[PDB]
Amino acid sequence: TNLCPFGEVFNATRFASVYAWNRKRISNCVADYSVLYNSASFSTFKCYGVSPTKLNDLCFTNVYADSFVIRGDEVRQIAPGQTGKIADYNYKLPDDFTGCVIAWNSNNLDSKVGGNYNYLYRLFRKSNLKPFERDISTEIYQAGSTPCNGVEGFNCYFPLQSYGFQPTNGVGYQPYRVVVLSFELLHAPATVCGP
Amino acid sequence: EVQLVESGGGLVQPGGSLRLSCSASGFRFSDYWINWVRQAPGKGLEWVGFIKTKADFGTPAYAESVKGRFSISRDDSKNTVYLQMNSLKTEDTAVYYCTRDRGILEWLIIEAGWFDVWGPGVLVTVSSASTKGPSVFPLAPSSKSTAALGCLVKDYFPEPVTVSWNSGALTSGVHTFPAVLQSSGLYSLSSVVTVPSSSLGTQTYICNVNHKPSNTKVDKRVEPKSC
Amino acid sequence: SVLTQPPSASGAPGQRVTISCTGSSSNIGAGHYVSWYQQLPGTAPKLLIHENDKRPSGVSDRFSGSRSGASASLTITGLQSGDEADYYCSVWDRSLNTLFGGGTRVTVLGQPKAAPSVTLFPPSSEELQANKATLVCLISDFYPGAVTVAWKADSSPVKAGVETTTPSKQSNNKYAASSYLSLTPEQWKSHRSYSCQVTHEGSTVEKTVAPTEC
Ligand SMILES: *[C@@H]1O[C@H](CO)[C@@H](O[C@@H]2O[C@H](CO)[C@@H](O[C@@H]3O[C@H](CO)[C@@H](O)[C@H](O)[C@@H]3O)[C@H](O)[C@H]2NC(C)=O)[C@H](O)[C@H]1NC(C)=O
Repeated sequence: TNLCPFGEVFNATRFASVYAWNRKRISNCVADYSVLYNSASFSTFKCYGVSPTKLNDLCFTNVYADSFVIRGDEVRQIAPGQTGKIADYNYKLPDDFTGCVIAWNSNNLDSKVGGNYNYLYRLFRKSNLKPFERDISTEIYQAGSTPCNGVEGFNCYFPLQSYGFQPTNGVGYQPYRVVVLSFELLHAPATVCGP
Repeated sequence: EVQLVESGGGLVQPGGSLRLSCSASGFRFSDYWINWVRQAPGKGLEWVGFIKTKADFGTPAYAESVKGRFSISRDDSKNTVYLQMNSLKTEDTAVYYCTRDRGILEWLIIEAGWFDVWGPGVLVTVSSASTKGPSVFPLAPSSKSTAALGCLVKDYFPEPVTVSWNSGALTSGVHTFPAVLQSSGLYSLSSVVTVPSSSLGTQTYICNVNHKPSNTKVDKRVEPKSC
Repeated sequence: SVLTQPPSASGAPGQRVTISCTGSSSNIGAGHYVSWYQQLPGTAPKLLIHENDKRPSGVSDRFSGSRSGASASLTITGLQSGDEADYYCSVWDRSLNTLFGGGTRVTVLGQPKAAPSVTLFPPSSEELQANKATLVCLISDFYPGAVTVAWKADSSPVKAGVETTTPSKQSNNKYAASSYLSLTPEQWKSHRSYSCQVTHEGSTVEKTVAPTEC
């Protein structure tokens, strides 16, 4: 019983970087997605694999909230079957994803004069990420034929890069907060249902 | 040839209802947001409303001047967006356009978007007008010195109406302005002639309005009035 | 919020013309990519600029766009007689959703600019006896054909009952139009005067009448 605690995920003071995206398990509560939709003015609210009309009537074993911060024009990469730096090295969704992606502009919170360098993203990687994979490795990336031996030289790049979010920029470069809800339905008592 | 075509317009009575339909041709109609934008005769473009896709959580949003009176729905099986108009007012007379929102397709954020495909547009006229005679009032001059005489023809129907001065004797200086379209559906216009000040005491000036469609003839003098 | 646009923008054949769109910090000062559209006489609008900078394929490269702070600029180089149309700018706002500009009428100058000659009339006593009152402002002899109208009772603006016509070509290639502000006799007697103010090419011509002009 009792409403699902979405507050600590969406209203949270701090959000993680895209390469270290945060995950939260939600269960044993009733989810009212109309209240969540009308709780604020979101920029994107798109549900994949499930009809939004039939949302307050379903039941699932669990739900998982993945929260992070990206830039505007990268929001297109948070979707099944998308490519790009974020969709390959930071956060990956399966082709058969079932859930809902929500995103909203956060320039008033994640933009500082001179840029915000606290937010990073992975730039180089040897292989793509599997769906729902989280990589926090900081090993030196080998670019050339010479071995790196964990020394920051040339052809030996650090795999993470700063965003530098700045307020006066256009909305394409402005920081956006992204929360992805994934629905898990197993042979188990469904602990999340509509009203 | 990617197309959007609107249909179902015409003349509606004040307070009536009408449904406009916009049909697509040649693209994935279920993947685009659809916008209705209207334009009053001789005015700018006003956004009326928009509707999202099936997989988007939300409801259509409308303009504050039409909120609670206009409804926007869609049928994907027939590729048609419907705009229903109820309790129509005379202020709604305009050309309506149906368009699609790209940029929302590519960037998926409300802050970025544009309209790339537009329909020809459909005219909607809300009026209860009928053949009616005009009202003619003379316009006497002030001390604004020559002087400007005039006469006003208000609330007439239909177009057009002809006005002369001194039964066609006076033509030098006569200027007749184009008619105005009022929200009531009736028209109005004014005619002005510049005449010498010294001749005002001897020569008489009369404006003659002949509304043929109503068997109307009105001849009125321009008399400087006082208190 | 209706983003403010100049009523006209003129230029000799071959000039560089600029159109400005001014918005609030809520729409153009917050990024919110601006779009520029073109409407020829009698046709539907056509997209010209999107994301403040990008040109769709097929659109001529003589059209450029820029954004500075809370304003946007559309620049047309190599002015042509075929570019004479109306231009609009559209932006999204967090509260008022999609907004369009007031529209700019581009004219290619074939004659030097001319100022309007405005004549104002008072409500006639006959109409007053008919429990009606009309003001009637006449604008004429202005080129190019794009003006803005404003009405004042005493010194405060009036907006209820305003009818503004369109500029029609005169016999000598200049333009004329009219505006009508009807009002009740009680409103006429409750104000010491009424003024008609018309703005043309950044300069205002105004006239005033009074109910005490016996
Ligand atoms: C994130 O936090 C904000 C506030 O910090 C939450 O806004 C809250 O929204 C609820 C919606 O039910 C408001 O409840 C009602 O609001 C009216 C005023 O609008 C009030 O008169 C009622 O007594 C009732 O409280 C609540 O007031 C509002 N918070 C505040 C401080 O007014 C928002 O819902 C949170 N987001 C999520 C996803 O939970």
